[PDB]
Amino acid sequence: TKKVLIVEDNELNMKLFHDLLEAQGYETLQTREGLSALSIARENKPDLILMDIQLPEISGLEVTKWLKEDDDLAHIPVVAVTAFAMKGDEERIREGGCEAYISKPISVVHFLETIKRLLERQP
Repeated sequence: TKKVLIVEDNELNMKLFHDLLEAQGYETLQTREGLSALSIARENKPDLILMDIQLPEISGLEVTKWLKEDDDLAHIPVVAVTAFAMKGDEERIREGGCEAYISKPISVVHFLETIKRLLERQP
């Protein structure tokens, strides 16, 4: 089954993301920290990574940079979850290597539409 790795420190947000993805038939891999996310990405090879940019210990953008600088993980689409989504933030996130972004408060339909598009489109 296709798997989504969720990197989120907030319990409530992690639960919302898990429930929404599970409902679409996807399996999930979960972690609260950036470094751990890299470990899971290499070992479990997720099909998509949902990364909260505002983690307590590190910027999600720095974790994304590590992901894109590793040719074993670079192909995995990264969807950013952020509290700041002004035009300027949108551009910084794109430059950072994120394939898409979800702003807070989360629009569930946009979230699902985005993840389904990236997970199911044929290469």
